[PDB]
Amino acid sequence: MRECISIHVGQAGVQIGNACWELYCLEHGIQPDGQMPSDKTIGGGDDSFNTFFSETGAGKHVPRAVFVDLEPTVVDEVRTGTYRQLFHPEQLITGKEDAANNYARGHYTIGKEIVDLVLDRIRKLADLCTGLQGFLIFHSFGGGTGSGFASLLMERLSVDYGKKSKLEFAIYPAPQVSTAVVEPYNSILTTHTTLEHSDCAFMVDNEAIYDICRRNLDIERPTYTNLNRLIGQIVSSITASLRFDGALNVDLTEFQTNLVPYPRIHFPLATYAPVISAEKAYHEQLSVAEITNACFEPANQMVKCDPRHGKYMACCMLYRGDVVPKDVNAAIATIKTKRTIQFVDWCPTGFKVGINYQPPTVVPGGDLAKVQRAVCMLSNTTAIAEAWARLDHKLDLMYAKRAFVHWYVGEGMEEGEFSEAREDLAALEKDYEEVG
Amino acid sequence: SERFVFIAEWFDPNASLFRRYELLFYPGDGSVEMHDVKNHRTFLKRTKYEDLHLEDLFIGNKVNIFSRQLVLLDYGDQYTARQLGSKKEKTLALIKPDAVSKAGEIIEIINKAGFTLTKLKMMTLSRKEATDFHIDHQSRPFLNELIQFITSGPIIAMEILRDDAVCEWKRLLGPANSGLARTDAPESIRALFGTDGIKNAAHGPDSFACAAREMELFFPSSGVCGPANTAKFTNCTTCCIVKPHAVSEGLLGKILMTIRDAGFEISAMQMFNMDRINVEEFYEVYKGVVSEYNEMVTEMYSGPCVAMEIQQTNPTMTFREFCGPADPEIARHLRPGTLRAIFGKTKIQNAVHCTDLPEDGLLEVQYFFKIL
Amino acid sequence: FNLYGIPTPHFNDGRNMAKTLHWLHELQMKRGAKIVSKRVDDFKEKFQ
Amino acid sequence: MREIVHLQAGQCGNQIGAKFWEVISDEHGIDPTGTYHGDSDLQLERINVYYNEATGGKYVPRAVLVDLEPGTMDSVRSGPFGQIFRPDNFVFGQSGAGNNWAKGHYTEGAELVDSVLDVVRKEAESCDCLQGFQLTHSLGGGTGSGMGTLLISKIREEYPDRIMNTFSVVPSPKVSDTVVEPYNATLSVHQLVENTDETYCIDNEALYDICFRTLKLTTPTYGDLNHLVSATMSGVTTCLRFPGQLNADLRKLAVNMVPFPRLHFFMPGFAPLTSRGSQQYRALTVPELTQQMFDAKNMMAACDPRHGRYLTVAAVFRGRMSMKEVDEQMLNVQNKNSSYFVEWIPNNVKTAVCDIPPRGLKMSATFIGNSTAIQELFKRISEQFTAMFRRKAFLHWYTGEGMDEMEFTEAESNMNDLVSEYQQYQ
Amino acid sequence: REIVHLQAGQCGNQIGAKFWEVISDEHGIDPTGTYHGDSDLQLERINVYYNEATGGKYVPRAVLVDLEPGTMDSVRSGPFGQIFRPDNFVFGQSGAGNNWAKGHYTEGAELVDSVLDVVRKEAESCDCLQGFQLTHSLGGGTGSGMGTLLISKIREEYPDRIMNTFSVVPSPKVSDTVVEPYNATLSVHQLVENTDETYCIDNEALYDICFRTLKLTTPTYGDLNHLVSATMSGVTTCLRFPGQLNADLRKLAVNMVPFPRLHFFMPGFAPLTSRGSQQYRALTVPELTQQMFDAKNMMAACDPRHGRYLTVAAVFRGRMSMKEVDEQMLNVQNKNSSYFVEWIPNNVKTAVCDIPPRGLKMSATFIGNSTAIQELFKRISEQFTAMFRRKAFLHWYTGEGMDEMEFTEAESNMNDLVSEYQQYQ
Amino acid sequence: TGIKARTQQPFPPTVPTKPYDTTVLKTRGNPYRYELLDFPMDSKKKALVWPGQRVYFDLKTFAPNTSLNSWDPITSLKEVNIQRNLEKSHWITSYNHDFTGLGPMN
Amino acid sequence: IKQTPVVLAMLKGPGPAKYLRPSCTGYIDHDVSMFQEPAYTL
Ligand SMILES: Nc1nc2c(ncn2[C@@H]2O[C@H](COP(=O)(O)OP(=O)(O)OP(=O)(O)O)[C@@H](O)[C@H]2O)c(=O)[nH]1
Ligand SMILES: Nc1nc2c(ncn2[C@@H]2O[C@H](COP(=O)(O)OP(=O)(O)O)[C@@H](O)[C@H]2O)c(=O)[nH]1
Ligand SMILES: Nc1nc2c(ncn2[C@@H]2O[C@H](COP(=O)(O)OP(=O)(O)O)[C@@H](O)[C@H]2O)c(=O)[nH]1
Ligand SMILES: [Mg+2]
Repeated sequence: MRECISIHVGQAGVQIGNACWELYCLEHGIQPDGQMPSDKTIGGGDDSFNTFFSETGAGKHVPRAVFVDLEPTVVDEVRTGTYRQLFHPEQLITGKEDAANNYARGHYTIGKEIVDLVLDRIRKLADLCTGLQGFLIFHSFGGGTGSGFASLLMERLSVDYGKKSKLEFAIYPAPQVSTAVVEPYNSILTTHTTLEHSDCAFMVDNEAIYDICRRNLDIERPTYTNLNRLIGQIVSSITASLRFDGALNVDLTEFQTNLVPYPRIHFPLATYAPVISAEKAYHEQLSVAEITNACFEPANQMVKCDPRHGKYMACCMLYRGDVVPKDVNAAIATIKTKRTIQFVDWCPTGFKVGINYQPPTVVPGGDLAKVQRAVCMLSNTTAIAEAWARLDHKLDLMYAKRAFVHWYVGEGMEEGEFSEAREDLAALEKDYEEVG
Repeated sequence: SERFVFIAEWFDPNASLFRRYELLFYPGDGSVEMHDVKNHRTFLKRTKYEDLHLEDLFIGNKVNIFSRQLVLLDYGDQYTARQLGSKKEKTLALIKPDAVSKAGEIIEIINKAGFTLTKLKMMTLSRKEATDFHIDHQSRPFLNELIQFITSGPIIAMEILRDDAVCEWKRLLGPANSGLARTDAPESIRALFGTDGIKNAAHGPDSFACAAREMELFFPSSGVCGPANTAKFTNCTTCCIVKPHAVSEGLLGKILMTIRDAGFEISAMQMFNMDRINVEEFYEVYKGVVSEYNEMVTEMYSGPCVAMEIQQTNPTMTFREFCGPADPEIARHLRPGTLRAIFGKTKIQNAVHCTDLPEDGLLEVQYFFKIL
Repeated sequence: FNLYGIPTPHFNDGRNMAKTLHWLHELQMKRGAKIVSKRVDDFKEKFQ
Repeated sequence: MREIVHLQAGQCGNQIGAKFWEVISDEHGIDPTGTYHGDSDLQLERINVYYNEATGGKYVPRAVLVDLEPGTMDSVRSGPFGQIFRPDNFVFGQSGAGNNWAKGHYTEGAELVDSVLDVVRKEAESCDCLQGFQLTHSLGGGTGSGMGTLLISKIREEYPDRIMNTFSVVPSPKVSDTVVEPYNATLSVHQLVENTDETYCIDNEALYDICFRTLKLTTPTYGDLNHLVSATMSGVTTCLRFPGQLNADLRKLAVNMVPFPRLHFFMPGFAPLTSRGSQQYRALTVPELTQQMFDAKNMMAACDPRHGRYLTVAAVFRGRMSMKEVDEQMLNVQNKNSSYFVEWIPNNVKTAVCDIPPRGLKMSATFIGNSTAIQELFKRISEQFTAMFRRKAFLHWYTGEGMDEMEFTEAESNMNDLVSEYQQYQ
Repeated sequence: REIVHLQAGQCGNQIGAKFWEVISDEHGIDPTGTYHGDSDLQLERINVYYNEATGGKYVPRAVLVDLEPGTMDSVRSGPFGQIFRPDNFVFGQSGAGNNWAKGHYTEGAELVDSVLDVVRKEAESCDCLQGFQLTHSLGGGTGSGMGTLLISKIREEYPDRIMNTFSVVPSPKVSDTVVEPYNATLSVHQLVENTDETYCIDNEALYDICFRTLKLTTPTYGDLNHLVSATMSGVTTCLRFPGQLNADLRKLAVNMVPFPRLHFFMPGFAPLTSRGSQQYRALTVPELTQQMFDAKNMMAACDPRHGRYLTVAAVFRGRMSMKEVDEQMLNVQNKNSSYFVEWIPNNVKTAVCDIPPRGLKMSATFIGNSTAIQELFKRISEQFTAMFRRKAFLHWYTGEGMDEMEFTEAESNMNDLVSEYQQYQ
Repeated sequence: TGIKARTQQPFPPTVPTKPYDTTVLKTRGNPYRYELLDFPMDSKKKALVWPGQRVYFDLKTFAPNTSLNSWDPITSLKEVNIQRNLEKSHWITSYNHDFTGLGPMN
Repeated sequence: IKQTPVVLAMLKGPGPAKYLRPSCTGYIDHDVSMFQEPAYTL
């Protein structure tokens, strides 16, 4: 029981899976070739790997995840690197060609002739384990496969399963800083068709975590490997309660019932408080009463939307490590008693607490330090209404003279799809300001 | 992490079968967790357990995990076998007929050097048992003298737990001739308590095969006991049992010393690790006459106890006054020279249990030396 | 590779609650006999 | 004789029940294997109140454990006292409640109610004469608030004369643990009134105030809180299983507590509670347990009694005491502060004295009190409910499971009458 | 007949800590709470000051209240400081800052509700209350601010009992605080109205009696605290030990207070010798009663030469005969007739116990209600009017809930009380 | 209750006992004044050593007695009894001095 | 200002949501505590 299936779409999703699964193989004793060490284990009895690994006859722990990328070029390395004996060979699905920053190519033309194979593999994964709790799909927004093929899979997963959980992380474009020119098109077209097929989307940007790797980790000029390990750290701290004992356990069907008031308001941003270096932790004591406060700092937060101007709607504190409930409740009362955290008038409760009994694990090579306390606040706030406004202002600028449209309408896409996508994104912007 | 895995075996009294298990000790974060071999599942989660210690984990040891007398049979892995088999080595520690009187110092030096007692009993060797003993010494010069020396008086054989136990006990023994130990390598027990080269103080093996053969001669595997017990079922016979609390910190040798100093002599001795169903078949006469009884009864099956026979030869002071009051504070206020006044404390893990009723001295000695 | 952070020792099973409800006055009559003066005894037999 | 059937709904109820069967096994001397190992002969002659046994003299608890998830059932089964429980007393489902009053009560819990009714009624019939039912569950959750609410709904459907005892773990005033807790609190309290005879409300920040201000602990975990709750809650049924001078079962308590059947919300306490370094300078007499029980810092509902007069009071006593001193203390505390007691009842205090103190104590007590000032808690839950529900904010988590919209209005209006019809009778 | 003890401020806490020394070695109470005395008399009336708990440990009826957390450490780690009840240790976080405003009006309003609970717990568990004892300093911010607040809040709750205040009056030579007169005149306004008996202690008189009488080399604060504790334990000695004559804590009030607002006393302790010259003194009643009425054997800076006595108390301790006691009282009245008022014929009150202090043979204790105490209040009035005229340090008070008119009302009652003391001479 | 009684661990019941062994975390920076106070296990008490000043550590006299156990003169045991009886003779009271027995007391 | 009475214990002061620092990402409003990195023109 207590199982989870992780879906890894796109370059961002398939490079996150090369670092989050390193952490997964490091929490338990999983060697990079999918086995326990020489003995270093019992003759059976342990079942904490049941959520993410499947137990076979010879003792191999095969992950229950699917790697999908229309580009072959990135999955070629997870199948040839140091983790080539861990992944099941048919869990790594690749095709002919990439989508090349096109929603149309990943959604209509090249999307269809791989969807059936991916769904067959999801079927083969689902009957392998009895009690399935939900799906953890990670992809991107500015690309072509993470934006198109993943959004095509949301339609194929909400009909076959129904009431299963759909949790998103979904690498989101940064405000000042971008990578591709046409990415407002793909971002709007993938937020138009993924509204009623998901219920939790944990937005992060690649700029705020760059600034965080300049805050706390004492590194200069980081790269994506210093990014995906932090992402996978918060991923494992979200689902730490399924496999480890604790005081207040939180399952996968809990974030929807708390963080989602309205079906169109399901975008809680994440935050990992005790991001720190080993040197910077040598002069600070890691207590509950500052990791509680570090989550509400604009410095430690994700997407730079200035949450002083926002209104908090629903928070979900997931504590980890050496924690007693007394200082947790004292710190929560402290941060409640302060005025500068604006809370909306119709949520007098506002908090959800989950306490585990396991300290986080550290990786050899990551600049994160060994600590005793860790939280991950998935906070839902109105401050991302500015994010959508500055995201679709770029579409308003680009669509005003029909730039880059001929690559879309020339391949399986209709001209009327753009207008209704901007229209319902405007509806999503309109309903966000009437909840404040 | 760095957990230590053991294969366990618990006998269910309700269903007549043995249930195998798997206990995991975590040093530092002192805690246990339990797993099941047949019917693969978990039994006890990660709970911090305070009564389990690293010195109490070895093959053949009875341990108490939440009121269960589970036995240890083998290491779970080859990591724990590597990280414990180099520090858990058994060798025979024999004591010749001399320094049976001077036996407290032998136990004191053994306990001071980092050894652990698991098994102990006091016998006399018959003619055939002392002829199979000294088999390498056959048709050598001094055979009759050693044979008639071994068959003279009582023999105390005990076990030894230490890393590199054989070589360390041979170092502690010194050279076999007591003159060489007196001259060349002094402060050894052969220098201290040996007189001749025949009249040695103690003897042990040199290798593993000789130690195993000596072990099989002296202590058969289960059931049949080889030698006798030398129990002197006389009128002036009483009992005293040393609680595992006293044997854990090496108070056994000092107990023997201060018993021999008062004039009382010991006729029999044996190391026991009794089950719950036998001690709660021995101590339920104290049901209701004592203030606390459940922790008193689980204290003395928590480890190995030394049950011995002691005779009253000191005039005008019986042994029941030599041990003293049951409450050690009444002993320390009233009779500062008694056994509980200077050895035991806290009224539950006191030093020894002397027989309260002078009519009942043959019954409990009888029980300990024929029933078990 | 060192544990950094202020360690708060705590017991999760609840042994602190078991100890704190044992009322440390007869916890020590279990491990001895209390020794009060004797003049106070002859007072307490006579005006108590 | 007077058997009690125990119910444990939800993960909070499972934790409290695990700690309770840890602590009450020490009163009767039950080891985790199941055999009996005690000091006195008095702790086995009333084993029928809580324990059933089998062939071999090993005693199993008469408790039925229910949770929709099987997760906490592994925590209960693999604890120190996880083998005495019956293996088929663990009923469980395939999925979770997610802190919803709809999912554990109408759709998924509606399959599990019949499963726990399979075992509960059999365990009811095998007793020669039942006393009643006892429930430990949470209110702000979904499994305890949804499964056990239908349970106490359809136990009185076929056992209308037994005493219903619940241990309502009520949400805290300031700090919250679930965002949708006012829904699961109001919708469970609305069904609490029509189907319960005795309800005691236990908070969590009040336990915190106990453990930090009157016990002086630095790190209070949930094991300590569960042990305090179980020590309070093993004190009500003392005379049911130990002899004394003025005995009292659950029915006698419930007769002396409630004057009207809509008014059965009580508020507990526990007298010998002082810091472990402060036990040297405090004597153990009745005129100090009486002082502690009436202090504001020894009451688990965290409602100030200055805001409402008591209706009826009960004080179960343990230990060899003098009844004369107890009557003196009760009369004096009723006469000194006459402004905090009602006038239309002559004697507001019921006194029951057992003879056997808890192990590790020489004198203890348990305080169960019906108070008007428990309306302050319902006022907070009503304020949260009318703040959140006022334009059908969270309707969509309570429409997809078949709950109707007017059910909220009924669950408010039939719970607001616990305030309008609570000050007239005061 | 039991006494609940209070102590506020650092000086009051130290004075109480040295008073419990004398009490606990008088009654044979161990520094941990056990009993180690010899006589049965110590255990007879041990309930006057102490409480019996299980284990036979004896704990005082003292409530520990102040504002400054570091004076915990000067009490709990003291020589006899382990016997105190830890639940009676209540005080707040921030310091007093030597402000009457901070100790009485704004910060102190949140501590009084918590210290009255401990006072209720200690006083309501008695069989018969008799009064309250308070040791405090009039010049501080805690003893002078929260002391009068506690007296005000206690007088309403228990109006039919008596009050004892042992107030350290400001001295001009020992000037250890700049804002001394402001705290002086803000304290005795609320001390005159409700408190029925007040023993005034001056530090310069204590230094004078440690220099000229005891001939001490280096007198620290410990010697002065010991002297004020010797006075403290001598006024309630009839409550704790039998004697040939009785004086409980209300007979002193009835004998010594003839008019409601004339209740300020001059305490003293007679049998004080030189340091090494104890071999040259005859320990007789005439010698001690001649030293007792001597001017420099007082504990207040005001000279009895300049005024006239109203009432005089004398609490003797020891197995002395009553003839020399009452004859010597008759003598000291007959030859000092100008220094006693003519409208009261007998001006002395005598009492004899049977237990002398530890380390002596016979002792007495002088308490004096005289009109010579007006000079001390007069110099307090001059020090007040010098500062207040130019509004010198008013902005640390008026910034925390004060008016100007409160100070003028305090001064008005000051010269009013001086006028009533002067009018009867 | 003297120097020889100040040595035996079960001391006779007239000598005061030492305040118990405490570790100290002064307030002064910490939120709570924690004190691990060891309670000696009955018979292992300790005769009291420093009633002169603070038991904390220190800050010009004798806190303990001066007759050190190293040097000799503790003799003249008839001499020390007289003051023990004389302090006892100060605690006799008037009624027990006069109306006790068949008349006053010699 | 300073003449307003307040209890000194209730003066904890502003918490973790009063200040933001300026970004390291971009020459526009760079915080003066870290490397600026160059900003080459045409
Ligand atoms: N945080 C993080 N972001 C990544 C990573 N890899 C790619 N991205 C983001 O993804 C964008 C690159 O385009 P992708 O969407 O990943 O490309 P794709 O998913 O393969 O889609 P196509 O390129 O059209 O095939 C960049 O703008 C990054 O912001 C990664 O490893 N970590
Ligand atoms: N006292 C106590 N309360 C608990 C414990 N576990 C959970 N709770 C309370 O239960 C409430 C939430 O219940 P929940 O976890 O949702 O129960 P569920 O419906 O079964 O999932 C919280 O407000 C907690 O205060 C416990 O071990 N002890
Ligand atoms: N007799 C005596 N007086 C003291 C002692 N300590 C301080 N004082 C006096 O008390 C005054 C200080 O008052 P203080 O207690 O510090 O102010 P508070 O804390 O606000 O009450 C000074 O003028 C000192 O002369 C002491 O140990 N004995
Ligand atoms: Mg791609």
